[PDB]
Amino acid sequence: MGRVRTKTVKKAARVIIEKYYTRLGNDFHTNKRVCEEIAIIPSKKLRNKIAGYVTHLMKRIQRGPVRGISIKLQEEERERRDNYVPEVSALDQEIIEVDPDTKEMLKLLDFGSLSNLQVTQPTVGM
Amino acid sequence: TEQMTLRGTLKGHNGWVTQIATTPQFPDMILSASRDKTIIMWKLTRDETNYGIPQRALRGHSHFVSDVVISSDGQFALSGSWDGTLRLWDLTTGTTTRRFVGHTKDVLSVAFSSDNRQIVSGSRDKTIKLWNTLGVCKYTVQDESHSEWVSCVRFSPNSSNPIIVSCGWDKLVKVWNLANCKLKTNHIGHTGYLNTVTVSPDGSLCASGGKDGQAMLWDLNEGKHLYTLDGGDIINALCFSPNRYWLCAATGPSIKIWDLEGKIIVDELKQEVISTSSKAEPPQCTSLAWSADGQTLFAGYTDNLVRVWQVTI
RNA sequence: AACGAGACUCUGGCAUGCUAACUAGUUACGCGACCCCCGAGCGGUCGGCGUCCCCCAACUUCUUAGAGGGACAAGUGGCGU
Repeated sequence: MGRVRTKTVKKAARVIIEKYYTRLGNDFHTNKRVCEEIAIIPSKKLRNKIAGYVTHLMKRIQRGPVRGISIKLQEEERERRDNYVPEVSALDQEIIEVDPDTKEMLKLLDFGSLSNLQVTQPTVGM
Repeated sequence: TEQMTLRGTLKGHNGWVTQIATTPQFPDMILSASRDKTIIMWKLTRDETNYGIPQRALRGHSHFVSDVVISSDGQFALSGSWDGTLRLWDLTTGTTTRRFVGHTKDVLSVAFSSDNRQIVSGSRDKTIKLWNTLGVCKYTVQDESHSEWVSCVRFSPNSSNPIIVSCGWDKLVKVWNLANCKLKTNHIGHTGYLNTVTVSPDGSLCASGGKDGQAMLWDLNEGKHLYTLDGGDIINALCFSPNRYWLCAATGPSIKIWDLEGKIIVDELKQEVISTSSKAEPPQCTSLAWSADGQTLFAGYTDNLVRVWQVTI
């Protein structure tokens, strides 16, 4: 057994998926022949490996985002989460009130609106 | 109303069904190719216990048989294979008439003309090439060719004029006219590589698809972009109907049969829904072809089966 | 980032696919010769036994050695963050 993939495979596998993302299928044989044309792998046995790992990565890339390499459409959805989230447009719900000892600060700083009072019991853990 | 019932399913392969075709001369035959490196000729009993038995099995290839097509007489049959060669069968016992020698890479697509005198080939050479029935090269196309692999070529039925379709992975569809062998036109469209193309039985249309999975319609002689339809994730094979203006689109979990007039989906064919997870819970459908009756259609899958359906009113 | 490990080279295991062979074979007859009726028949012929005859025959499965393809944890079910 054994046969844990080396770094020479994992380095180029990531690269080949980033710049030829479109050409990929999810079949072994198709992904082999693409790697043969978009690059030269100087061995035959090495080629049969790099294809198989390119296949095995492409399975996971069709789920959530991989943390070793980037593709375009994930950076799209990244941007779409990072410019507005549907949760709020209001700040925060527009009116939030506070309890005393905060009101005393506001009293001495010329503010006197939009408050509630509750004088919660003593004390820490008690 | 015209709807679909699950007819039955055939068995007799160790490799994924790549193509299926049927001659209208004998609709009681049906022909198949597969990645078990053999093309199987069937014997169709119409019993619902089975739906057919393999009659003979044509043998002799060292790599996959990609596409297969029948003769107009039904007495010959031809194959294109990923060993870089083609064969010309005599579908009565076996015994290849001719093997066509010369390609440096796979022969993906292949088609057989109406007059039975011109045979074309798409290759990962990035060359369309023409072939005499004697097995020699009438012409080779290496100028104004695709810059990527040739996905599928077609002979066009016409009034008499010579026109042949070509489409590659360079996201273009080239139409060629013989006896100058020039670009009739270039059609641009589809993001991502093109899988397939097919021509209407009347012959003025090219329904194309690919990685995009959208079905764009082109005009052969007008040269106009009619419209586009959302055909799902990916469409690997297409086939018009012989007795209707429908179009049957092969997507992964389902086959989408579309009425064209008006433009709407009739039904979606679902097969067995057996519990499996998670990347392709059913096998992808990859090829499909109508019978000349137009009642029954067949499908190629990657579980090594050909599922049959039938139209019921 | 580098050396060693791996990658690499050779060898074995998979080709009725490809390439081609009287300093390699097979098959087919043409055979005529020998042999025994040994089986149907009569001893001939048909069938069986090897050798000589073999070609301007056919073929390359066997033998030979070259170009290629094939195996990747590839697919499925468990398990592992």
